[PDB]
Amino acid sequence: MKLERVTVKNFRSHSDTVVEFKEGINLIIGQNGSGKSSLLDAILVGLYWPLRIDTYIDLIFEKDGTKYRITRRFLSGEIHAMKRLVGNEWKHVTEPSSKAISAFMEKLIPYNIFLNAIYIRQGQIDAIL
Amino acid sequence: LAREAALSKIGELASEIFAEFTEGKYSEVVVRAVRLFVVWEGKERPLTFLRGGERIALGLAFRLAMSLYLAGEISLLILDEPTPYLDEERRRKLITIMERYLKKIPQVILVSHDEELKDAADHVIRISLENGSSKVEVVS
Repeated sequence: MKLERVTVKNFRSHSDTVVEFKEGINLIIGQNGSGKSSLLDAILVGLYWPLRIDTYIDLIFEKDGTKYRITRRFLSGEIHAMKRLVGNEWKHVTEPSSKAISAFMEKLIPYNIFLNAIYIRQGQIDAIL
Repeated sequence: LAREAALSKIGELASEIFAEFTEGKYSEVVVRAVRLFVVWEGKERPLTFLRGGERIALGLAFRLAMSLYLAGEISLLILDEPTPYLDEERRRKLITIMERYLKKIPQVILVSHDEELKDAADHVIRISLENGSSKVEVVS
């Protein structure tokens, strides 16, 4: 898989952040409290909500040749939609609900595969050494 | 033993990657039922003997091994500040790993607080708090 772009609004220190990801090594430099950390959290929320780790998160990624887009908005209440790109427009891949989207993602890119094979965090290194 | 076969495979993958990350200084990584040991001059040694940069190389080599073991290939890799403490040795090792290995991966997202790593990257952005909100600056 590959990430293409993420938009984060009103999440932690992010008021309106947009980050594009490209091929190769994408380096995100920042000091503590800069928002670099919360940006990765927004991506995790975007992909795997619900999980524990107006807020708006829009993430576009690529998987097996198909371009996907997950959009979440936390008002009260919450809105969730996951679509696929077809030609020039985005179409729902499943019911626009938290449970349906979460079930779809666990089949498309299981959470355990993401944390065990993609996401590297300090805790894992510490555990290894 | 199924457990032994798995730890054995992971050790092989980790050995190749670690040997590459250390220019062959260490010939292999041994996974004991779970503790890790490295081979130097034909002898298995405890991790306590590794220097700073070599610890970073080992931790990453092992993670990358698990990644290959489980997914069969690596498309995307996200390093969320896995090694925040960075001295001279650690930094040089990370830069070396970046330009010689990580650049072989389709997509790598590296989050760090070290400006010096920018030269070993393909695309760079700086994020900082400005007037209370995160601001993104595209550097490359």
